[PDB]
Amino acid sequence: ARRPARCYRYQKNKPYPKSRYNRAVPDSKIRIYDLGKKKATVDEFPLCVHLVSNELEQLSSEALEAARICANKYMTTVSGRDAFHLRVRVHPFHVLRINKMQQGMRGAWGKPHGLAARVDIGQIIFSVRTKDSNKDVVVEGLRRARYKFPGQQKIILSKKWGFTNLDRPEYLKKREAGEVKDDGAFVKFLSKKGSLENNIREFPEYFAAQA
Amino acid sequence: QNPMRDLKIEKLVLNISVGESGDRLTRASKVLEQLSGQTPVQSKARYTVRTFGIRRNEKIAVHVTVRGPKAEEILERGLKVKEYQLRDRNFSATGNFGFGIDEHIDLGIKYDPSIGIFGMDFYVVMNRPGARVTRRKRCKGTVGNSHKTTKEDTVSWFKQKYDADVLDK
Amino acid sequence: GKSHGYRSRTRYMFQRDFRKHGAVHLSTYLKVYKVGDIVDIKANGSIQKGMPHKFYQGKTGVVYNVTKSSVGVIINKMVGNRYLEKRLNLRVEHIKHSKCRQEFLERVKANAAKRAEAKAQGVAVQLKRQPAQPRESRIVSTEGNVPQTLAPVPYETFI
Amino acid sequence: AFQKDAKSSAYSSRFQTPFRRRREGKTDYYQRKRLVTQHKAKYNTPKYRLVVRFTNKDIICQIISSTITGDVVLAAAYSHELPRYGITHGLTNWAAAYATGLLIARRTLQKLGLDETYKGVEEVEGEYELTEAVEDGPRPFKVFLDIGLQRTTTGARVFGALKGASDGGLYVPHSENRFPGWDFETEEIDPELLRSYIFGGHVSQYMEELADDDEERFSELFKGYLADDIDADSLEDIYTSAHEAIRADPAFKPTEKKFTKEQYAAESKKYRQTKLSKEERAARVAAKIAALAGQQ
Amino acid sequence: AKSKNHTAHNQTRKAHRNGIKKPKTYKYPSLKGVDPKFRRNHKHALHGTAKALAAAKK
RNA sequence: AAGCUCGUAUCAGUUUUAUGAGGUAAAGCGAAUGAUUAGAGGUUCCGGGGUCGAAAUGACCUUGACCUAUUCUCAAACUUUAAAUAUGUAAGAAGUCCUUGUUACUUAAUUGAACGUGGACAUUUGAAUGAAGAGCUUUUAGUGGGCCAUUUUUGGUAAGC
RNA sequence: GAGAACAGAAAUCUCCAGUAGAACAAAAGGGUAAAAGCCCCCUUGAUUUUGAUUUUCAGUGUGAAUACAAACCAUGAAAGU
RNA sequence: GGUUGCGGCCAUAUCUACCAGAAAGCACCGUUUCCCGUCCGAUCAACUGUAGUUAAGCUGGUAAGAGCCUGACCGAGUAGUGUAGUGGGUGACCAUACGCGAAACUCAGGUGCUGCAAUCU
Ligand SMILES: [Mg+2]
Ligand SMILES: [Mg+2]
Ligand SMILES: [Mg+2]
Ligand SMILES: [Mg+2]
Ligand SMILES: [Mg+2]
Ligand SMILES: [Mg+2]
Ligand SMILES: [Mg+2]
Ligand SMILES: [Mg+2]
Ligand SMILES: [Mg+2]
Ligand SMILES: [Mg+2]
Ligand SMILES: [Mg+2]
Ligand SMILES: [Mg+2]
Ligand SMILES: [Mg+2]
Ligand SMILES: [Mg+2]
Ligand SMILES: [Mg+2]
Ligand SMILES: [Mg+2]
Ligand SMILES: [Mg+2]
Ligand SMILES: [Mg+2]
Ligand SMILES: [Mg+2]
Ligand SMILES: [Mg+2]
Ligand SMILES: [Mg+2]
Ligand SMILES: [Mg+2]
Ligand SMILES: [Mg+2]
Ligand SMILES: [Mg+2]
Ligand SMILES: [Mg+2]
Ligand SMILES: [Mg+2]
Ligand SMILES: [Mg+2]
Ligand SMILES: [Mg+2]
Ligand SMILES: [Mg+2]
Ligand SMILES: [Mg+2]
Ligand SMILES: [Mg+2]
Ligand SMILES: [Mg+2]
Ligand SMILES: [Mg+2]
Ligand SMILES: [Mg+2]
Ligand SMILES: [Mg+2]
Ligand SMILES: [Mg+2]
Ligand SMILES: [Mg+2]
Ligand SMILES: [Mg+2]
Ligand SMILES: [Mg+2]
Ligand SMILES: [Mg+2]
Ligand SMILES: [Mg+2]
Ligand SMILES: [Mg+2]
Ligand SMILES: [Mg+2]
Ligand SMILES: [Mg+2]
Ligand SMILES: [Mg+2]
Ligand SMILES: [Mg+2]
Repeated sequence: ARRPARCYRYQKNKPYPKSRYNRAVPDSKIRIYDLGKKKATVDEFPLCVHLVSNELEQLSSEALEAARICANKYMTTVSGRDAFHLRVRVHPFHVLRINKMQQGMRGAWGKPHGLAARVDIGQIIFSVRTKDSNKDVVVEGLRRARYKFPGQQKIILSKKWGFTNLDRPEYLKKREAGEVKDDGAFVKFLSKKGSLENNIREFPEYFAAQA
Repeated sequence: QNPMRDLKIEKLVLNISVGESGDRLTRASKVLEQLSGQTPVQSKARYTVRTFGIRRNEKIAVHVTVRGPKAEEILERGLKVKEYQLRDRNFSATGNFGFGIDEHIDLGIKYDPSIGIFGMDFYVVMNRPGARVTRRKRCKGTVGNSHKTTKEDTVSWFKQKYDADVLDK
Repeated sequence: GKSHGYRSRTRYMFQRDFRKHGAVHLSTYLKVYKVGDIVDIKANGSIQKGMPHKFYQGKTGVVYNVTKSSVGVIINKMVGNRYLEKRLNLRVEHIKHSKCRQEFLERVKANAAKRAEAKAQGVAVQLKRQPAQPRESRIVSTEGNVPQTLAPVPYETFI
Repeated sequence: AFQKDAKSSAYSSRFQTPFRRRREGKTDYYQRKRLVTQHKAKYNTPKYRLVVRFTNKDIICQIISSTITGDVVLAAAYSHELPRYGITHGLTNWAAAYATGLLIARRTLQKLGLDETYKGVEEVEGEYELTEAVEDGPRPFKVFLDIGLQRTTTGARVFGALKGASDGGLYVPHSENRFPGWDFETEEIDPELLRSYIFGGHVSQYMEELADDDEERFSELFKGYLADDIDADSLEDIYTSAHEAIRADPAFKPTEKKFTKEQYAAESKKYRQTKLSKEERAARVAAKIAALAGQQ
Repeated sequence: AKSKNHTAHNQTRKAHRNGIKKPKTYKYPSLKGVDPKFRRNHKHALHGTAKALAAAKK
């Protein structure tokens, strides 16, 4: 009963989110967005690979959820369920309407039919992080996921360290000096701004200007 | 450095939360009159509960605020009921303190069965000289930290005079 | 059905300028207007009395009347293929002296000056404004400024 | 303040501060707007204000007009001038406020020219009256009482200044229902009581009532009254003679000024800390990271 | 049978055939809507100066 | 269609300069509101469970909410910022300056306000480009089913809708 | 948030913080802090006379509104409204 | 220079935490006969300027402070956009030509200026 995805592929409308004006939209089929060893530390997974969109289209929630499962299934049962961290970087906030068909075109405004995630060119859809000794396995996970998506997407190796914003050497220079600070699954950095007082409480391994 | 930041009693407010209006309230009101000398104020209900048996604007209770060492004579009168032992809680982080005793007869006043027996809330607010800066109309400012009334600074004041105790942790 | 009230469509037009809500400051009432003055209309939302209808928002007109708390500004609004004359009665909160003629008045007084200086001296005033001319020739030296040779760069990603 | 009290950066970012003279708790703009603004068809005609302000015991009366660059003091008179006119005590009482306003009246009315004409009330009997315009003459100088933040109570002393400038020849429109000696249940004014406040009759009667009931208090306050041999009864002819002293010569003597501005400036410039340079501020930080962080 | 609802199509074309005419300024515009208390005085203020000018040609 | 009054005259689906107005595109979310993923550190005399317990305003695990600093993602009916295109006004003789009459308005005031008399400076007289000229009046036809294209755009899976 | 007999999640009393996160009949959006919100005090300008003006526009009507004029009033110490 | 009263612009003025302040002025502060206001002379009114104090207000200074302001060929000639073609591509969309051109980011600087009147080592 779900219409073929082809009906809703292009971004033909202005965003129609769930709102106090909408109120009546079904749940999203993709509901988890971080899989694998998401608790892991930033130093644990330097290598980072992206599933990157090459079109300006719409990805259904049903096709995100099916692709999340495909990529996460393959990686774990080849590399390990705590061998990587899958992160879905795309959230289905756009509502798709449908004119459920006596009356004809008169008053054709539709009821919510499903959710989709609007996606630009170059926009990142999946992101995984691993030890570089798992690059192969991870890329094959994202390559299999592509078959669940309309439109061309390309897998790309990051210049950056894990999910960080700093490239591999630039992150090392900061960590191996003193300025990095583990925080759950991400990291806090030492700023040269603010209260000098507690800028030394935290980041005590600094201010020696050494290892 | 303490020349002029002494620790006076700003005012004492007694409060009788009768759960109803009518005779019981004016009777409890009459308790505060002969006790404070000042004529008391009654408070309406803020909303309706129906398990406390009150409607909005129902003149639930009565209370009265007393400055002016007349206040001290009632604070002591009730501290005698508490036997000059308060508790550590008893004392706002902002420096005031208060307690509650039932049977208003335990402080002076005789019985008179036509009035009954009522309980009270004793609440004492403290301040230092120059608290007017916050209370006046022109150039209304806020009192500096090293002049604000603290919980520590009040408990020591309360221990010192009345020679009372400050119990559990 | 549609809605076309006096202030429809005016969510942000009449909005209050972020962090500038509150009472209008006192200079706005200390200003003094006379007939013939050129004013700019910009309605103030806090002052609902004497307000201009949204159409005259952003518009500039001439004062034709001065009253206790208000000014009369004539505006040429065009309806059809012509303009018609519009008398507006605005409070002094929505009117503002227009610098659209300050430069002109500046240029006149400075043009009387140059002309007196020319007539007192020898002739050749030449006081009309002239548009931006093309550059004259020039010599550009290379001393300490030897030309660097840039090339286009190859494709990269760094995502 | 408390740990669970501190203001977020978002709070501070979106916070609109009031006008400075409002955060200082000094200027009521909602009043000032309606006091200052002129009828637009009078075009430059300034609205003057009879500003009255009470310091802790010094009375200030200025006649003030408004300009976008700042207000303009046409003339001022302080009750600390009253010694010059024979008043040394209670320079903040009701009759002190009357004298000051009278002084503020005569002084400007002098420097405006409507001085020989518009003498106001000279037979002061506390009757209610406004300065009436001369038949075929310059209309009287019109000023409007700027009370400030003073709370209007019937019998307040801001209106003593008002009575004096009104009795001085200024046109200050006013009703009499805020003058001491105004009855509540009948809308009428006892002028005998208002004349009493104009000459310090409530203080005279007090000095009498303490002279024979509690002389321990009559000594502490009214100390200076002893130091000059001024019992009560004579207190009326002090303010009566001061009124004349004011109307005889209001010309505003200033101070002999004793250490010219430059000299005043140097002495205070000592006691004024001066800011640090960014190099100074940087040196204190680099010194701090050597100190607090350098493992002692 | 529905038909077209509305359009501004071609309207500027027409508006420009005899197109938009400037507002035709005049020296001495009218006093229409000017403050009556002002206009009443202004009247006598013009009567006088006129009488004054005729008095230079007595 | 008839013309009429004038004609170096004023005129402009245009640029330039000067000065306004606007909340769209973008952008923003470790900024408000409202959504949304993940941990990490805090908080309970005080949300419910659980060991010891005679209880505790008792300790210790636990899970929820909240607070703190972070983290992935969003808005036609969200937003601090904020375009491009469009858009108001001004670029002089109906101008600028000076001298000082008129009034019943207005000012404490021959103060101001408006309208003037007398006087001073002409075509580089106040940007550009253009102009088979400019202004004005009357009277009347046909029309009041429209459709297409690029761009912006609503409904609809869509349509030669 | 921290404090007060019965008193409990919710009764009344006090202090601190508090850019409005409230309230302003009603839809929503503007607007508002010594107010435009809450409490009190005095009131009838929700009045008299006929014009001009803005939106809708044909620059008709109606509705609604704006700034004066000419009265008589209200309120406030007053400017004012 | 300081302080005051009245201000203009309305955070470079606000906020948090500390310290410093001569002189004068503000201020806190004493009193309740009087006018006047309260449940309370707390606020408001009156009286003293005497009995007391810089503790607070106030003013300034400190902070790899929060906020705020300013600048920058910092990012970025980027995003977006007006104009053009019988340009590319199944399309989605995208380059190109003549123009206009952001925001965030980042970094550096700064933390009230000033009008009238009176007053002060
Ligand atoms: Mg499109
Ligand atoms: Mg659509
Ligand atoms: Mg419907
Ligand atoms: Mg976007
Ligand atoms: Mg694919
Ligand atoms: Mg980031
Ligand atoms: Mg009960
Ligand atoms: Mg509509
Ligand atoms: Mg405000
Ligand atoms: Mg109204
Ligand atoms: Mg007032
Ligand atoms: Mg039909
Ligand atoms: Mg059709
Ligand atoms: Mg049709
Ligand atoms: Mg229709
Ligand atoms: Mg809009
Ligand atoms: Mg957008
Ligand atoms: Mg932005
Ligand atoms: Mg948000
Ligand atoms: Mg931050
Ligand atoms: Mg928007
Ligand atoms: Mg144009
Ligand atoms: Mg030509
Ligand atoms: Mg020709
Ligand atoms: Mg025709
Ligand atoms: Mg026809
Ligand atoms: Mg027809
Ligand atoms: Mg028809
Ligand atoms: Mg075509
Ligand atoms: Mg069609
Ligand atoms: Mg509303
Ligand atoms: Mg106010
Ligand atoms: Mg009616
Ligand atoms: Mg219509
Ligand atoms: Mg018509
Ligand atoms: Mg009709
Ligand atoms: Mg001193
Ligand atoms: Mg007192
Ligand atoms: Mg007082
Ligand atoms: Mg100190
Ligand atoms: Mg001290
Ligand atoms: Mg002060
Ligand atoms: Mg900072
Ligand atoms: Mg474009
Ligand atoms: Mg094409
Ligand atoms: Mg493009």
